[PDB]
Amino acid sequence: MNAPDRFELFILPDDVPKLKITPDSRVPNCIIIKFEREDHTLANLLREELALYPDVTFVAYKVEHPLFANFVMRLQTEEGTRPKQALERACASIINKLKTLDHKFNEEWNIKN
Amino acid sequence: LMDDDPVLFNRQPSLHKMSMMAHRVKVMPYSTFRLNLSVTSPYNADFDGDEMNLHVPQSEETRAELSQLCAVPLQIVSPQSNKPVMGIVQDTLCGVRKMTLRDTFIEYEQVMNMLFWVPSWDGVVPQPAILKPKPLWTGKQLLSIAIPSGIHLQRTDGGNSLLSPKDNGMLIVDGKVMFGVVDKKTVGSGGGGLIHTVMREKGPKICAELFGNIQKVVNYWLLHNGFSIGIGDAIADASTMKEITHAISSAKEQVQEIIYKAQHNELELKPGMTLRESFEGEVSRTLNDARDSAGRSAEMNLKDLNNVKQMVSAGSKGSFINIAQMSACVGQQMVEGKRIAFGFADRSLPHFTKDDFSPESKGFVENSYLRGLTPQEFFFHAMAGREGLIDTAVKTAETGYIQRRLVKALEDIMVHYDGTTRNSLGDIIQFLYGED
Amino acid sequence: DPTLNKTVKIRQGGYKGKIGIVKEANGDRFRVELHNPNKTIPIPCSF
Amino acid sequence: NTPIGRDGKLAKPRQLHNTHWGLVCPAETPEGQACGLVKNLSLLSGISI
Amino acid sequence: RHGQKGTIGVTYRHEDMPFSAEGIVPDLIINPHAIPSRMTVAHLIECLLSKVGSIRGYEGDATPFTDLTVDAVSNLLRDNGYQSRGFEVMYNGHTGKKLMAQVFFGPTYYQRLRHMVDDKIHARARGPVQVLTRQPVEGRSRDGGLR
Amino acid sequence: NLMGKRVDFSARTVISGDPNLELDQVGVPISIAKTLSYPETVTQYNIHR
Amino acid sequence: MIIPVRCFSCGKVVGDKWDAYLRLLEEGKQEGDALDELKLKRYCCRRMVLTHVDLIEKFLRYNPLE
Amino acid sequence: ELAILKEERTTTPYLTKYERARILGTRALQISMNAPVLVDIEGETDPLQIAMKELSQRKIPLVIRRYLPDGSYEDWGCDELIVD
Amino acid sequence: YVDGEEEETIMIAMTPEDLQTRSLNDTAKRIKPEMSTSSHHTFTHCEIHPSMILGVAASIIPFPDHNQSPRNTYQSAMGKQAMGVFLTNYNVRMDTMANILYYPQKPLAKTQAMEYLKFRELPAGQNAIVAIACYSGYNQ
Amino acid sequence: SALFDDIFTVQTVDNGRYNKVSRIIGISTTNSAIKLTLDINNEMFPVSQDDSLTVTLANSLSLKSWRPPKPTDKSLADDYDYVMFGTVYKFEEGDEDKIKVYVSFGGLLMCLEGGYKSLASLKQDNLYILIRR
Amino acid sequence: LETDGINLAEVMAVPGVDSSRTYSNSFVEILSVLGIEATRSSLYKEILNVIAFDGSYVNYRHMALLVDVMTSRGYLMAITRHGINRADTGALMRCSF
Amino acid sequence: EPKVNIINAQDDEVELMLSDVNLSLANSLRRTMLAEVPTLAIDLVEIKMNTSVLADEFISHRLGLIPLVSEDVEEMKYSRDCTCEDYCDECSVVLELSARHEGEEGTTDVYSSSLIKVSGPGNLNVGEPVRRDDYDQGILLCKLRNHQELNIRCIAKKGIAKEHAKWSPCSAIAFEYDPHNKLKHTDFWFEVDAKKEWPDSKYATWEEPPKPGEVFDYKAKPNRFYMTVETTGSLKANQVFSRGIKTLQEKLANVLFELENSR
RNA sequence: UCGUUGUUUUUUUCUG
Ligand SMILES: [Mg+2]
Ligand SMILES: [Zn+2]
Ligand SMILES: [Zn+2]
Repeated sequence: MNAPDRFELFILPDDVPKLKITPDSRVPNCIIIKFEREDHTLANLLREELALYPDVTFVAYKVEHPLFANFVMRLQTEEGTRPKQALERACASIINKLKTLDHKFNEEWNIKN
Repeated sequence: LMDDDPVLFNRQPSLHKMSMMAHRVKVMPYSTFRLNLSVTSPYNADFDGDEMNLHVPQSEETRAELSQLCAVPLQIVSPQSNKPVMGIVQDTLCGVRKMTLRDTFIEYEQVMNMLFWVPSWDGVVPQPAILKPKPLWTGKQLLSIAIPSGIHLQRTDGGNSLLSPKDNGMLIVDGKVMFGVVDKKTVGSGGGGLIHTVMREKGPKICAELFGNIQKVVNYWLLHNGFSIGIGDAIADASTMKEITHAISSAKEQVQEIIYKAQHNELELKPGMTLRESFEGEVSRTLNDARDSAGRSAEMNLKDLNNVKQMVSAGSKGSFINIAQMSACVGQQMVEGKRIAFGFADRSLPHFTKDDFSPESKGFVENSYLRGLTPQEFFFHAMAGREGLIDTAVKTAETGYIQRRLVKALEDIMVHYDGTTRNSLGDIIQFLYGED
Repeated sequence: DPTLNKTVKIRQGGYKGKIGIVKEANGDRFRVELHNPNKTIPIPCSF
Repeated sequence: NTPIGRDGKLAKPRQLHNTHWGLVCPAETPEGQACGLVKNLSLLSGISI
Repeated sequence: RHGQKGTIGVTYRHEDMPFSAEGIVPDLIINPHAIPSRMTVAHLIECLLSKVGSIRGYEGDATPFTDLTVDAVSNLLRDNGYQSRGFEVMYNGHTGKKLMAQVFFGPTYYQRLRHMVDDKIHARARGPVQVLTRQPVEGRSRDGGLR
Repeated sequence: NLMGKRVDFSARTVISGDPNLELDQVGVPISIAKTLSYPETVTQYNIHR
Repeated sequence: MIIPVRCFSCGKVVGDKWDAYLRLLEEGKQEGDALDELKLKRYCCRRMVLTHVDLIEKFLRYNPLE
Repeated sequence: ELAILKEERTTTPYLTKYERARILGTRALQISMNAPVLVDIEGETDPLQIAMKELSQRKIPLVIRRYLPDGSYEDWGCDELIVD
Repeated sequence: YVDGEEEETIMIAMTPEDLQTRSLNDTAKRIKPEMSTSSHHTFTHCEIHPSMILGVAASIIPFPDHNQSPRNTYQSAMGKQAMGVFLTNYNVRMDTMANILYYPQKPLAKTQAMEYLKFRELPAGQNAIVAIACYSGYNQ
Repeated sequence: SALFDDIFTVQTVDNGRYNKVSRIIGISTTNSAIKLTLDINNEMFPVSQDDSLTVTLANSLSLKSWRPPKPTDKSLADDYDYVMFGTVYKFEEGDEDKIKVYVSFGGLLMCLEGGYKSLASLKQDNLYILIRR
Repeated sequence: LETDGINLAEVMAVPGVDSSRTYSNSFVEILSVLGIEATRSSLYKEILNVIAFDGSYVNYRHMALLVDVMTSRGYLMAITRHGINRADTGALMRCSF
Repeated sequence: EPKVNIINAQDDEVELMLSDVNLSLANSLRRTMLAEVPTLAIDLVEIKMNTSVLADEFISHRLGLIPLVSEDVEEMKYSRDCTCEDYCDECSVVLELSARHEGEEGTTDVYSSSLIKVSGPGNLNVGEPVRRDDYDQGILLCKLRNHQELNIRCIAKKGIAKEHAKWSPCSAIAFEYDPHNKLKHTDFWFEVDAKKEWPDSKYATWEEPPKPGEVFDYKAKPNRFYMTVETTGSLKANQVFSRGIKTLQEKLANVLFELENSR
């Protein structure tokens, strides 16, 4: 009766952006990212990567409430780099890693069969 | 009905004024009311199918009264016993007890997350307990993050020194945990606990925020540490059952000697109590003592990692007697305060012989639940449980009637401006409410 | 509007290609119950 | 069933009795005011005609 | 089958459900706290025996007052290649990490009950009133009013 | 009907734990929210809303 | 009532395996063997083939309305 | 006769919680139905928030009339009551 | 057959093994009552099977002798509401309220009594894979 | 900046109920009557009985929020195998020569005994502790 | 010495017995013999003994208010229809009870 | 840097070794495979006539769960966003079934095989219900007696398992690392000892046991995962692997595009 | 053409 639709979990409505960014005033060079229609599948992956970089001071996130499919990510890199640059760097690095993995697996399967 | 609106909230029956407070609405999907697990305690409510009512105001003044007099934070301390009424319960409690164990450490990234889980976080990561060779945090630091600043608390447990080798006792300095396991006796609803202090110091709002903060942190940590119970938790080594069996046999032989000597009129008469009554009292004392001993031995046997021991020591659920019955021995059955009567002609069940008084012959369940029960013992246990059910069923109605009579007696007493206490007519009952 | 209580389908949106019957037609926004689940949904008159 | 009425609570009729061994279920009974006054035949019960 | 009644708190999807090493995501999770204070040991015994039965391929016998001891069940289960007490090494689904402790895990017979939520939900803003007293009528089916 | 009486603007339903709610909050199913109502007076501060 | 399509727990298809399971049963092979030969290792599936009660054949025994 | 002169007012000078709630409700009701606002407002739209903001400044034109048990009464201006 | 009254004057062995005096020492099973107060015994009847003292509903429970009695009572009063296949001919009948469960499954941990109650032929529950563990604090 | 230093001989090490943590009974060698009771992480830095530990206490490491240690910067800690950041919660100015300082390392406790001369400078709020070997 | 049965006026007068500390658990006797206030204190003691037995604890002011209401009018005003309705409160208040 | 080593392969399943990648990466891969790998399944059933002993919703549900060959579904547009009024042949596939038992005796058994593709954006290799083998009749849909007839006209669409479990292509994804617990991510509940009570993982051979005198290493991190994959047959295991990787990649690309476009 | 109304009385088995 009051059940939420299953198609609302991933199909982002137009009025709200997929990603929303805000600054964190309490400390410098810190921003808060409000994601949408996402869950641990992406947040955890991004966090693990961003934590490995040396120039990133604080990276964190939390799935506020499971009944709502979105999460917020707090990121603060040292003054050297603006957080957004680190974020896009992490995205690119992960994409490259995945492409390499796909190539290797394709080779392995081909020789296997 | 939009967000942030104040709406009354009740559970029937409404025994005491804490049984109904005013909450703040937060519309969510699906078709169930949702509550913070802490606030059940006053409602005496469980999620096993209980229902609660919701009454909406219909004006602006009414909203004012609901917001200012019946807001949940303003009901944290109960005038009944001047102690906090809500507290940390169930998973949060059994989780915080482990999280503050001296030997828990948290890697950097996990801490990075947790500090983000606290809404009221100041945004300053504390320095790790260990800086080399690997940064580490001790859970107590994280918990201290939840506790607001400038809070002082301390407690002495069992004549502990200030080195707290056993880690009992408590100490918090400026909202930081110096030492000690956090558990029921500290965060629980009991008076003199952390909640009482925070309430009396910073006010209601900070106390509510403390509840939320601690629940969030401990829930996250437990989620990412995991906790559970298993059948083995109710099992003990062989030597322990040997000890228990020896204790049971010794108790039974003591009872046998008591029977032999009272049969020969060699057993002393207690004051005001005849031969039969004194003999029964002696037997009951003996059997209770034997069960206590067996349970205590089983208790010492359990290793510190045993799930049941953890969840009892934390105090979230159960107690010692639960462990004793589960593992060592169910113990003697009480019905109407006496051993099982002789419903049959001079016996309890046909399967026995006429004129027997041995503990098994009058409802002494020897085997622990884990070992199962014989038919006679099972039936006797059933008798006891049936009596208990009847007892609750009868007691509830009479207590409700007494409650109604009392309320309809004292429903008009009102503390007047002069400091006197007068009923409707103006007759004075006390010249100063409580003389203070 | 004499065009009520007649089966109507949907062409664009999240419920594309589903049958239904008009229930209320106040104006510019039709509330047509869905036959597959036990629910009702609104949708403008253009879809 | 027992038509003992519910005027005056008492406890004797409700409490399980030794003689019930193997004639009526020990575990099965309703809850609330009828607790005990409604009993269910044991699995091997038989009634004299 | 042991009076461990309870309502569904929330439902997680396959991926988020913690998964054992073999990918068996539990159907249904209950709180350990419920067990000791109620001493429903039969619940755990049945879970163990059901796990044994499913692995060995036959239904177990739980007739009360018999010789089937827990230890025999543990021996059988270990022989079949599992932890002697039915525990398992279980992985968090949010981050694929192990859990510091193990988890009891197995099949158990659960039965749904008639008290569905939609049969109890109810609200009244205004509506029919008793003719005699001009007060809201009684009963959910007639848009009753709370007393 | 004098001390106690059935009132309006109420609701009854099942409850459920939710750790992610602040202490004084409460979850209201959307249907109830849509059904119950709270009168509000019109002013300059709220006319647009 | 009828054999389920997929194993609620995991999702591995099992519905089509009912006939083969019966067939293996008639020829005297014990249930464990039958389940093995069907390649049902995760007991999350085994519980179903092992503990399904078939009722549709009971329903058919009623002369249809039409 | 029933009134008590300002000099001998004996009741507690503080503001009891019940007085607090009644005053807040009354003020919010008044404001929320086209009444003058005695203090500036920055961004707060709720009448009740406006009410507490007004109270915190001690700018409320309400006089509490306290009835003693006998029937005699004394009156206090909201401007002169010590609010915690 | 023996009525209630005649039970007053008989000696009933719980099981046939009691008819034969015994001479072991297990920590995971039961120990009989001592029963040494009668040097000799004159048994006249032997319980056909102790598990027969339970009612209909109670027979459903597995290992009902390993539970605190009130839990047995609750489950007894509860199983009379478990949805299931109440009658094969549900289709033809016209009742006011009738529920059926898509895929009933006979319980894995059976009892020797459900043979005669047909429960294994008309079950009312599904063997669900259950994990006992504090996952996210939503299940308290 | 080292507010103190000495070399201690491990009298005994107690695991207690814990596994990762053990309590060590330490006494100085250069001057007796100085006893150190400390809590240490077994696995992170195992120790054995009658070992030698170079204990060093400093109120700072230079030569507010935390940060991962950049390899570029250098700190006093670079020459020790076990570092812990502590807090003082009781500075017992006891009898003529028994002065006890109590430091809690976010749960890990430490008691230090000896003469006033050595300990006089320790009346501080936060104490780092460094251990060689 | 703790005894059964009640005869306060007599036992209190027996030689060799402290007549200033003798106590009885039937407070109506206290009203008959030791005036009203003694009855009030004894009643408070009885209520406290009952409540605290299980280990519970209730703030003193509540029991004080209860006992004072019971013995406001100088005689034991039992908590039932008889005593309460025998009061001189409004007719409406008493009819509702 | 990332490495793969397939151990045992097959059409429906794969048992591979994946190392030198963040645990987060492998776990996210598992989740994405289980959740966000679009496939094709029934999504609208119109019963033109039924006489079976099974409720219409029952048969609709059973149909919803049957696996379909969704090899080329990647090329089918989402019906939600497809411009065509109603459903074109390029945003949906139509399957029809109508089996009838005749004769006073016997009992027909409507099998999944009886479903027959009618339309579909050909020649795309999609829609046909999956079959184990050549003769495999497939799933059992219902049983029919005398004078009982069934006529349904199904519809399929491309959807992700998130929306409903019927779109899940993966059955069960095993997963594990450090079979010897050398990282000590877990403490082993035990009565006597951790070793002699706990069965060892089936990969215990693939890694050397920790030496008795060895000291704990704290800078070690999980490095080898031993994950198996299975499918319903609606997609080849290798195709599922590649497709999950592609989905993750394109989702990250979308995130990056949004980030850069924020300005 | 806004408007627009739906029983009592008992008994019963249940839920917290
Ligand atoms: Mg309840
Ligand atoms: Zn399965
Ligand atoms: Zn199209």
